[PDB]
Amino acid sequence: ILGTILGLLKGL
Repeated sequence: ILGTILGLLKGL
């Protein structure tokens, strides 16, 4: 989860 919500933010 911590790499997920953050990785869907740094991948926009």
